[PDB]
Amino acid sequence: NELDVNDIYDHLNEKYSQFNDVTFSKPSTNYLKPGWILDTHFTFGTSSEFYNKSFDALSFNHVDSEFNMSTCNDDSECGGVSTCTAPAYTKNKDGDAKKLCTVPADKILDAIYDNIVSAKRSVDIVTLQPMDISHLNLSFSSGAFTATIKNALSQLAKNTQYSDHHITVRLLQGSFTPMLGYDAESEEEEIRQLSLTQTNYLSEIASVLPEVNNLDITVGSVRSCNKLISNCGNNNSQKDVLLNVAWNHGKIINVDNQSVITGGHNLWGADYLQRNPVNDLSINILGPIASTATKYGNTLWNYVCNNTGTITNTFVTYANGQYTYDCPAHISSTYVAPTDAKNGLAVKVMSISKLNNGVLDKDADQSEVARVYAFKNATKSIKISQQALFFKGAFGKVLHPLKTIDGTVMEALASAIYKGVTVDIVTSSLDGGIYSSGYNSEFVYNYLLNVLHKAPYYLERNYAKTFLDKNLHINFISINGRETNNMSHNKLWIVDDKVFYVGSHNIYPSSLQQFGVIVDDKDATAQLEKQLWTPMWKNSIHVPI
Amino acid sequence: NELDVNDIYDHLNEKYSQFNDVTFSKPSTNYLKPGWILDTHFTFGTSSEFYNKSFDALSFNHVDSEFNMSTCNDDSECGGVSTCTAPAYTKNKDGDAKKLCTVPADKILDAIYDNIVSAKRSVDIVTLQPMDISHLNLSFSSGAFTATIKNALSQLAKNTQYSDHHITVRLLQGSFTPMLGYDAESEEEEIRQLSLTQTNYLSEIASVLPEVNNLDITVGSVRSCNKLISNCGNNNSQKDVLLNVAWNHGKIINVDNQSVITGGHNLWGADYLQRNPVNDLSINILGPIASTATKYGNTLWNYVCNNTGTITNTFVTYANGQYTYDCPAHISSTYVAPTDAKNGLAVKVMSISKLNNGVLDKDADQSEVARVYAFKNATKSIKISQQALFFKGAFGKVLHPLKTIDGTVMEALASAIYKGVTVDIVTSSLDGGIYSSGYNSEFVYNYLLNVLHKAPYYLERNYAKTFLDKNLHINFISINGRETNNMSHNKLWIVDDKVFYVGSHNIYPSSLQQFGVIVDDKDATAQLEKQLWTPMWKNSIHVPI
Amino acid sequence: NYVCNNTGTITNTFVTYANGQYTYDCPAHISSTYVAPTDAKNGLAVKVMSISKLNNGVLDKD
Ligand code: NA
Ligand code: NA
Ligand code: NA
Ligand code: NA
Ligand code: NA
Ligand code: NA
Ligand code: NA
Ligand code: NA
Ligand code: NA
Repeated sequence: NELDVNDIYDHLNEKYSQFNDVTFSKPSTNYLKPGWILDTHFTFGTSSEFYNKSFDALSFNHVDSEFNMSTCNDDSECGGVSTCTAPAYTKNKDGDAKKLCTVPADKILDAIYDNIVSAKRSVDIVTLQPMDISHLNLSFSSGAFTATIKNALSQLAKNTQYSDHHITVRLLQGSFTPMLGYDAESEEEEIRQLSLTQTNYLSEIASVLPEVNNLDITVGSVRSCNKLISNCGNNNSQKDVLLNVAWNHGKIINVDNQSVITGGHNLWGADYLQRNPVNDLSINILGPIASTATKYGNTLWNYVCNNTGTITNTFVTYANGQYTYDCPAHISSTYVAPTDAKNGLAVKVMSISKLNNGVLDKDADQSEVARVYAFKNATKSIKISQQALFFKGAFGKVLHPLKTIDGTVMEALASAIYKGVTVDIVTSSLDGGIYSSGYNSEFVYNYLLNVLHKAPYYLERNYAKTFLDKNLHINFISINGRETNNMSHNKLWIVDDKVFYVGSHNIYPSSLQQFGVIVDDKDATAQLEKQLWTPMWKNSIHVPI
Repeated sequence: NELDVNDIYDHLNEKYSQFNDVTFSKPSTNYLKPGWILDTHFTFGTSSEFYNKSFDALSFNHVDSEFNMSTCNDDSECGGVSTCTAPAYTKNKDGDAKKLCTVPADKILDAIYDNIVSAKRSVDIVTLQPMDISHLNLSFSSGAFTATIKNALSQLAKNTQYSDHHITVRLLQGSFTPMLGYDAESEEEEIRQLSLTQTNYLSEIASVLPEVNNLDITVGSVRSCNKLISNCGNNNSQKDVLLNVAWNHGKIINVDNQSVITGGHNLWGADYLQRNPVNDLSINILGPIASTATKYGNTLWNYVCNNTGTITNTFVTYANGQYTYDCPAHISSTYVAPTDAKNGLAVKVMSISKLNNGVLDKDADQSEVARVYAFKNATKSIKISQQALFFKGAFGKVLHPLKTIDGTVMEALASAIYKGVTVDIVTSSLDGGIYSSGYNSEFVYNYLLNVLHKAPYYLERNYAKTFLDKNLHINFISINGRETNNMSHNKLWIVDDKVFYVGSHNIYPSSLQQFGVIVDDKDATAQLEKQLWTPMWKNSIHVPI
Repeated sequence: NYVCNNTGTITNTFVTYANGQYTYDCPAHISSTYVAPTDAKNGLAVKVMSISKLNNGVLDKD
């Protein structure tokens, strides 16, 4: 007994059989090729000053405006940790690549471009709208991601120009509601603004495609709850104004119902691929798991195309030279193995999702249950990397990870610690600005103390401290064990160096929809720990208090 | 040459004459006796370890449950900075005081007790409902404040037992809405909960009064807006869900329309008078300025008693052995000088208030305007001590100090910095938990940088930095220049070492009603700087940019 | 003006394209002050007035 994903699946099926193949899936065999780990961050062990020199232009060069990297003739003109490179994703519609000073984090761009240009049937993108800090209401992507996507689609149009059939391209973003600059009473104006920015995004794509092409491209926005004054559709015990809105938070790039990129990354260039990068993780996986991703998309897209009534969302499509309202509610989820699909490491994988709070029935939150069960059944260790574990409610109330039929994450971690299981946690830093941890390490320690004081344990405070001091270690991310304002956006956990989650579902609470996958494989986990967990942990900071 | 409060009054009267004697008042002569500065905080220049020893009890003593201090036989049994003392505010209804290890912060208790037991007509208490951290739903006061109030009222009842007339005692709290444990759709249940806690508080007071006495005691709660989805009644340019609720935030203890305690202190014992105190300031003043506070009280109580329209507030009275709904809507505001009123330092003072967002007309926010004018017309220096200068909106949007007809606080400070005025700022620490500054120093620096980039300055970024580097110094509060998690709740500013504000109005934005006073006097300002500003500044921590 | 300060209600809708971008900049006002073009006085000079009906939901019912 060292936790198996089949146990998670069986538990969900016993308790939530009506959501089988809606918010979770039977484990399936999938394949991880070299580079499947899309971990982006500053280079652990160096300094921010040095890493950030990777974006300084030298020797009669400039900073390219599309990709926000220095131009380039050879490695000697590139500073920091960067090198001169001519990536395919810089190839514009006329076929010309650029020489840029690239860094390891750009691997994510490489992964996206390569996957999209290979499409023969469908490109399915789900994400979170870029935050409106000040700028102009951007959609779907920002910075280098945008150019990358455009360039990919351009290439795709050429690769498919003789295709028997058209390629369906779906871009869908969850949108904050009420939107920046509008009270919740102004739904109509909100829709108009969303429509405008989506139209501009689509028109920009269109202007880099051949006049005649086989790409049917749709852009859409999805929000499922704007009530604020009442429940969105969940079984929470906690109540807060900030839990009474909801929209998609899942992050998927799904090509041909075969290749999936999923994890914590939004497609926000400045946050990941420029100075002072935020630490984040996605993965690139091939196999039947893509079916689940597609179902997830289809759920959302079905909701966008047909919901009537309550909230009203918006979308538009460009195909055969025309803007239309042909809504792509459904891409087929039936898996067809591509040739040489079994290349790479075979691993067992299931999906888990959160699709309640206004899309599906209020019981449809199987992600929380899955992770609580995982932690409750850890036998050796739980490694967690997150942005935050708690979330500040509207009037300062601390909101904790949500209640499930099996309890909360914090109750499960308390159980683990009481049993002697090691719990290592990495949060973002407190001085993380937009990506703050929200609460310091002492707060989490004391919260778990209080859990052990109540409940079935009834432990006296100092005796409980013994368990915590032995088995709980809370650190926050740092590039080098010195800097105290670095940032992380991870949604990662690993049980027994064997089973791990990658997806969008923070441990801190919200009502947003989520998608993620659970991998069960010792070899894959060992790779992930060698590449990300161990360097990050080694360089993290611990506040003793 | 320097700033004169009369110029502030003249500006408000020219632009908002219809709110004269409503939200502001003509400067009047008032009196500050020794002890007028009720600044409570740990002992600057020491350490939290040392200060917190003030609440250690020896084995043969204990920690009194009413006042959360150690019992006591002589000074040698008291640790830290405490001494053995038998304050009058420990005197219970039977006339028995306790020996406790008291600290300098307890001065605020002394001021409340002493002021209340001297009443001959009225006791008028306005405050903010205790935060609900634990689903306890306390009212009006917590910790040693509760006992103090009770004991004061007990003593008051004896001091007035042969009075020709009854004494009006009003206790009014602004209540968070929606309340903890309730979505906003549940107004009725919320009112019931408020009524329950107010009834228990009043019954507790009654149980320590004589069976027959001349006190008419009313407890009440006030909220002026619970919409969430639309404007509460202001002229803001910013829009945010968290600005669309409102309740009283003003803090007043007004005895006989003569003696006023006002400032930033909520009546929350554990936050000020125990270990790890929050730094805060109130003042004890006597004179016609009390009129203005009484008026402020009246405006709220009227609103509660004559339930205008939609929102329903709640209150209850205990008098002549009976609970009733006799609503004390009006205490007379005409000032009558007590005998020996001219004792102490004579100073010019005016009131300023914020009574919009559902109580009075939406234009009735003269506090913001007055402070903007003061900063814009500073000639030498501006000293600011705040908890925070910015506030995080519902979905992460930064909310800045609100717009007035004369612009914002940030625009005024940018103007002062551009002209060469010195601007010293102390905030709470970032790691201050519930009393966090919310944003780091660099964020403030950069916000003001962007203000200087815009019209009318149009300063290039690097050159604008030189203005900030020369004239702006932002620190955060620390007991000793070493600890980084200390906390401040100040709402203080001082212009030209002459004019200073004491009251409830944070610089960071909200829609809550506020009351405060502006004192114009070099002698008083110098006493305040010696006692509070200079020690705090010398021990504050500067994070270089 | 009516379209710009009552957009959304009924069936009133608009969009602008400018500088390669779609926006909701609403051209509620072109200047009505007349400037004679050069050689404007070419042709037959005639006396003309305008008359309009801006009733029925746009301006006052009169
Ligand atoms: Na990154
Ligand atoms: Na990073
Ligand atoms: Na570069
Ligand atoms: Na999609
Ligand atoms: Na993909
Ligand atoms: Na949660
Ligand atoms: Na106390
Ligand atoms: Na005390
Ligand atoms: Na302060």
